[PDB]
Amino acid sequence: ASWWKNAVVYQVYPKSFQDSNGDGIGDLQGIISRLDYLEKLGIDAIWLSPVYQSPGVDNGYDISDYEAIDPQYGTMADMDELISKAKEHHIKIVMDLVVNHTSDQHKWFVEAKKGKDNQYRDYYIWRDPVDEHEPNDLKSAFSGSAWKYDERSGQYYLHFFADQQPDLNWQNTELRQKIYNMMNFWLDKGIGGFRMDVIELIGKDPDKNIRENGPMLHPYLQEMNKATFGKRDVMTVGETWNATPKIAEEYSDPDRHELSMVFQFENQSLDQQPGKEKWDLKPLDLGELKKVLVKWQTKIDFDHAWNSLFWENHDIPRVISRWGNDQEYRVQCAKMFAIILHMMHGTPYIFNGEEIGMTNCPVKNIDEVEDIESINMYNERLAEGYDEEELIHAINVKGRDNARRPMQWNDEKNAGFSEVDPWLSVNPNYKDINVENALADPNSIFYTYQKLIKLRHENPIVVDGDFSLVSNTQDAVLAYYRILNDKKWLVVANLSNEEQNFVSNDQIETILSNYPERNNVQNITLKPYEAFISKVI
Ligand SMILES: [Ca+2]
Repeated sequence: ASWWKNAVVYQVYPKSFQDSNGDGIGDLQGIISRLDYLEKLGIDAIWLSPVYQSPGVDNGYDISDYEAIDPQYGTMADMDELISKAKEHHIKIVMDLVVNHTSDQHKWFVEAKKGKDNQYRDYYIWRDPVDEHEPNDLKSAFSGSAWKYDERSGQYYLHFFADQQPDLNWQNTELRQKIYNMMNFWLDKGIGGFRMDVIELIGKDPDKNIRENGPMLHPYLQEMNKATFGKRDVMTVGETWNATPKIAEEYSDPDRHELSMVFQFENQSLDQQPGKEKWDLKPLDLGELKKVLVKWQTKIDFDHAWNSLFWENHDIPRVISRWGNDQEYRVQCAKMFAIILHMMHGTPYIFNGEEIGMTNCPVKNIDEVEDIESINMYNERLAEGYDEEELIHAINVKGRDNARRPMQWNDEKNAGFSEVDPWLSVNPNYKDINVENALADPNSIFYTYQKLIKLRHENPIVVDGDFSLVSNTQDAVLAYYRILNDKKWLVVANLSNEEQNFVSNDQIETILSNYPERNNVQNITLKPYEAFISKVI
């Protein structure tokens, strides 16, 4: 069985993980210095967000050199040492592959910008104006048009992200091969695989207003697989915001020779108004969350596909703050989310700080925000006459900076992340929420995660068991079996902050709970966020 089926992946956001040299920015030696901790937790691979040379307009996802380490993280020697040291701790390094677009400071674009007959011109996507305006109405994810005018040539170039992230032309065969060759450079270094940034965009065909899920998407990924990682025994996970369960199978079916799995984001729109943006808020309906969770467990054919499982990453807020309670039920709520996900079918991903229940970090004004996405939304909506208080509130609920606050190691200055002012200020709640405190408390969120990881590593039912929904529970209660041959485990979870009834004729032996353990479930009242795992007898 391929190693990643059994694995738990941990995402490190490098700028915010551990400063080791006093500039307020997390770095590679800092990550190296925390490998003992990650081994204690028991994770098998680190997904490392981008550490390549980058002007930082999108905090590293605007890459100016794919094969150089940005000096704010250290050197290639530091990258090699992390790979080697991590391996000694039984941890593989999964690099973030960002090949839909480059920095506008990438040599290819510096060249292409020179003019229509530059050899690199066709590495990007250039179009004449139409009727003295943009070629079409495609929008950037950071507000405004996806088309940026270039004065010297009189053409627009495409960018689905920042102006400074010009989109690469995947129809260009010379460029595809250079990308493959670059991927092989990294693969040859002994990395455990790639997390593939917005990889669903590479079939884009803007002339036909095609963005995600374009015709050439899967043909390109099959070509890519053959040319690069196809025989390598690495994990590839595509970031696919617009994947359905069927599309996820197309990406992950081993007989299609594409990727290992994909990140799907179906649940993200559950708390926004239909037909609008994530900034247009609406309360989450727990029943809808339940349905989405269940859909991805039951409608994926695991004989011909795989599945990733996550709550958090560098682009989305902390799950306990967003959809749960991060105040007096913080510990129970965090444990509930961990339990219900890690007993699901698929490979789990833990975002740095999730394992201690790090929360959102609210701001009072825009000068406390750094992320281009939030700032650009704020400025456009302010100009359009939206209520400024509600804009701040929208950032507090959906802003990506909530995910990017410095990792909280202890109760020292800046939570032990740095001895100087961090690039982005530490969440004031670090005094009570930090790794040192969590390790000292056996009832902490950290030991729940550690235990869930151990259970997965040591029990095939967690890895390969079928998922079967317990029928006819309340909308706010998610309960399900994992079933492997004659063995059957029951997971019962209250998704809500209020008491819920649960009824079952199963006889059980409890394995793990976030409340005192029960010895039956005949007719019970679940406490807020109460969640537990039981062997069914
Ligand atoms: Ca540093």
